[PDB]
Amino acid sequence: GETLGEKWKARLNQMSALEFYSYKKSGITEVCREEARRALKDATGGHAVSRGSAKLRWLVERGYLQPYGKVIDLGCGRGGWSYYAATIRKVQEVKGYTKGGPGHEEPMLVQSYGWNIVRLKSGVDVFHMAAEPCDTLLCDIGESSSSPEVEEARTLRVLSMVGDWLEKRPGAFCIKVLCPYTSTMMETLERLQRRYGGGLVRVPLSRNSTHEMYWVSGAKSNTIKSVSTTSQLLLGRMDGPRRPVKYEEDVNLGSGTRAV
Ligand SMILES: C[n+]1cn([C@@H]2O[C@H](COP(=O)(O)OP(=O)(O)O)[C@@H](O)[C@H]2O)c2nc(N)[nH]c(=O)c21
Ligand SMILES: C[S@@+](CC[C@H](N)C(=O)[O-])C[C@H]1O[C@@H](n2cnc3c(N)ncnc32)[C@H](O)[C@@H]1O
Repeated sequence: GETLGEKWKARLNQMSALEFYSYKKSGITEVCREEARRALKDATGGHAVSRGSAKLRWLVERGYLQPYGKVIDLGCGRGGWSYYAATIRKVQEVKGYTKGGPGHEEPMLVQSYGWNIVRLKSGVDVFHMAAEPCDTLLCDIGESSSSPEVEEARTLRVLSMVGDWLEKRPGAFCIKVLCPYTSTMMETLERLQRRYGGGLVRVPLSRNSTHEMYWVSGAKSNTIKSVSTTSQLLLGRMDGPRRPVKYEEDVNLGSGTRAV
């Protein structure tokens, strides 16, 4: 039968443009980015290069993963996850890879704390990269589509690639799951959790217009329960008034080099 997430996606696509604009941020958590954006336009100051640092911070501060050692960041974009990881005491090296080029984000070079242990490489298609051993595996790849089947096909592609890296047995991981809400995806995620561990978490900084969840090494949740709970939350926010955004301070990543 049709899943709750599938019902959500269909209703999402039916919304008027004005309905959608309000729904997408209704009741979500958001970091204030005005200060960081203006500074990145005008390398110090501790500003995060994207709102991605705050998403990974949310997971790390709650114990959903504990980065350490050599960190590989697949789909690093501007570098928000890589620069956040470099501030963590147990992390020793961060290697980010991203496609870049026209139409896509290129790595930004900033001097937040630990910048000297970060290497971001653009021009790389991770689907044509040989997997390498690492201690912490991060991946934030998954482009939204109005078609749930396209989201499924894209997520299956990401997860097939990520499995090659997980075979090296990193002790910590955080993998974006763009589409967790179809029957095929739930079965796939259950099998992956049985093989590699971890569990799925919804980060409240995600907009209501995406069903993305993060498969993280420090969770133990049931696939069906965690996905359905997220679908119910997203469906419930489609009814009634616009709920206020919960704003928090953006992450300050400090400055300076690290001794290694
Ligand atoms: C611009 N837009 C996007 N969506 C839906 O919202 C999903 C995500 O839309 P997005 O958040 O604008 O893209 P992003 O995740 O890359 O930032 C899309 O795949 C569509 O299903 C939209 N849905 C409605 N009803 N109206 C819109 O204008 C609209
Ligand atoms: C959602 S962004 C991640 C944001 C990042 N975590 C941050 O905090 O700034 C994902 C990035 O993955 C990149 N990407 C998508 N497919 C890729 C591929 N096949 N190889 C390398 N990078 C890819 C995209 O270009 C995009 O910049």
